[PDB]
Amino acid sequence: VAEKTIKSMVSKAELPDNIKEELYAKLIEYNEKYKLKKDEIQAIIDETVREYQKALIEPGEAVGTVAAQSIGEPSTQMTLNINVTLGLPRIIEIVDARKNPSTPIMTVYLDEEHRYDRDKALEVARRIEGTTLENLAREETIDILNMEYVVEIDPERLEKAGLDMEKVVRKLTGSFKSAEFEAEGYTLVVRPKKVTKLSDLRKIAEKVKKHRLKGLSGVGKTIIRKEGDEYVIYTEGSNFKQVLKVPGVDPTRTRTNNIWEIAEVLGIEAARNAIIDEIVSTMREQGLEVDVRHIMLVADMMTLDGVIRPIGRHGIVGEKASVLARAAFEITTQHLFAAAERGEVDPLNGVVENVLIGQPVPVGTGIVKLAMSLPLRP
Amino acid sequence: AVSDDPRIQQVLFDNLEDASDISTQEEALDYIGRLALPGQPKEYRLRR
Amino acid sequence: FRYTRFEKARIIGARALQIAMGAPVLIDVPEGITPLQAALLEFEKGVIPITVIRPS
Amino acid sequence: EFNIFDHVLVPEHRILSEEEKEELLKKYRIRISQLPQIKASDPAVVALGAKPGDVIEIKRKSPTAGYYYYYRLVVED
Repeated sequence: VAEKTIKSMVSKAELPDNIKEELYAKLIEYNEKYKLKKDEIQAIIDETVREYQKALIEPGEAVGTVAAQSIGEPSTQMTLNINVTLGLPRIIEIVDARKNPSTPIMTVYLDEEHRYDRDKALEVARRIEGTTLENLAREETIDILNMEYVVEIDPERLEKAGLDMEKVVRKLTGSFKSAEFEAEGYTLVVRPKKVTKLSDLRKIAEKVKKHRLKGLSGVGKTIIRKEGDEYVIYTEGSNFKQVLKVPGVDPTRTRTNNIWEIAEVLGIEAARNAIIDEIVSTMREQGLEVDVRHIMLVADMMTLDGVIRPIGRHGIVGEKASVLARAAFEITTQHLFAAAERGEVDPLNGVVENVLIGQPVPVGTGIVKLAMSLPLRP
Repeated sequence: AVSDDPRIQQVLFDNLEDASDISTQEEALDYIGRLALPGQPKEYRLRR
Repeated sequence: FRYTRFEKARIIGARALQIAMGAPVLIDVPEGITPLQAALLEFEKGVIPITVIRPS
Repeated sequence: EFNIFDHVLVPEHRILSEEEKEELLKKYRIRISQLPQIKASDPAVVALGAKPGDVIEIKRKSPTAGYYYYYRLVVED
């Protein structure tokens, strides 16, 4: 049997496109090994079609309830507690659509000019990493004879920061105009211009030490790891928009832990994909096998209106059209009074309201309609 | 009444100049009465 | 055309309810069985008269 | 410049035509308000130049089906 005949049979068969390519590749691989015949290929195709038809989900299945159960049940055996804090708190933060996740982590990739050697990766990381004056200083001492704060720095951290002394003094002088900066040796000397009160010294001493000399805001720690003969930069803190437009950084594969930043920078579909990836990674790390279809259903329900929504009273449940379903979950008095004010009408199209009333739910056998011809005799 | 080490004294002086609005005990009692019982006569607030 | 599990369960329940309050069995059944067992036997024999209405 | 569609997390976005939108509505027997919504300030929308009232066809990279088609309606912020 030629490959053209196998391709024609695969195309003629009723199968999805992804199944067709895999089946054709497997048939090509097995054709040279065992010399498959035409009838064998036809029977294999028919069996594949039958298996695909068997795997189709029947209508009326409570897919949402099954997904919720299949996500919540493995969480009962999860473990609580660099600095990535996965587990049950991580999935709780993901499903609650937290604006600022605890310990954000940014995965930064490099282009062809920097992903091969460690020096280019190191300088890209030091460009991304935000270094301020308080971490560079060894100790803090307020001096009264000069009526201004004095800063000294160690040579090792100054050298590793990538900027020399002249860069530092030009950075503070340009940013701060209230006082001038003078430097000799390896010490910073600040001189005021119109400052006389001692209380005004403290408000200008703290503002100087927290000023970012270089890097992106929100990033304080950066590490570099090697995997798959490539260098990947992992940073503490998330600034996706700023790190995207940084030289030496590949923006196609760069991602962040913050799903809100993904939605704001990339899009809502990318936010849904990031939510799916985060849930899958958390489940894989915890050692729990969860089918991805539940995760995609949850993510689709989370991003139905074009924005990221939680699963609590302020998210999916909050925007439910049913008054009784909203009142039954978390907030009862407020939802009922708000519905009374607006004169809301509950169409009882959901499951919770029908359970409360005592009517059949629109799921499973509740959606089945029956007919029968009356003249029936044995 | 707090300490004698100059490091503590510096923070003490900073607090004193940052809280120079009140000069005597009566004004601080007025502040306490206003916070505890707003919208009341001066004598009632002082007693409270 | 194949019956889903929900459709089959609904058909069996309706047939058992019909048998409970009349509706004599269309096939021979052993004595002492429940109406649910009679409905299951009728479904196994492929003699059920109840159809399923599907959206179109 | 860095195109928003070159990211691995960003699927392909395409603005549907009027006849295509009508056919999509007829196929699923739904109104224009029963579709998923996408904000007009979305980076994909401003990259495509779409305006509220259009339907965006999204070619998702399905982990199960390979390629999956999703439809979103552009709405105002």
